[PDB]
This record gives sequence, C-alpha cells and structure tokens, in this order.
Amino acid sequence: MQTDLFYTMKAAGSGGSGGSGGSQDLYATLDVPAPIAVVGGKVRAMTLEGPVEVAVPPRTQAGRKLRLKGKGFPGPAGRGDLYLEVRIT
Repeated sequence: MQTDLFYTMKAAGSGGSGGSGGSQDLYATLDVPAPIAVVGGKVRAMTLEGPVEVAVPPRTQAGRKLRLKGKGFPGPAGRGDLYLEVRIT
C-alpha cells in the first residue's frame, strides 16, 4: 500500500526541526484517545494524498508534534512534512 510509517525517526520526543527556509511544512490535527496514545496503537491521519492509518508512538501526551514525510509541499529540504497536533480524548 501507499506507505508504512514516517515519524518512527522522531515522534515520542521529536524536539523540533526546521522552522525556516520555504513554507514546505504543513499542519494537521490527529485525534487519538488516551489508551491508544499511552500504548501507541493506530489512528487516521489526513494528508495531501488523503487518509493514512498511522501507528501512534508509545507515551504520546496531548500536544506532541508528529512528522509525516512527503505529506507537505516540496521546498527547502525538497520534501515538506505534515505536523500532526495530537489530541488526547
């Protein structure tokens, strides 16, 4: 299928990358319940290519910025990234 995973590099403890150059990167909202965030299950992430079943990292707390490669526009890095706003419900 279209992909597997993206933020397996940095998700639970991303720190921060970018914030300069062209506006390649994007913003989305990732809806996740408390136990799927704790264990790291799955949720649906909405991107430029439509929906993707993205496997949540372990020990995710509300406000983490997950990073989906190729789901932003090509620019400074050549590949824009989609910043997922994790929402614990």
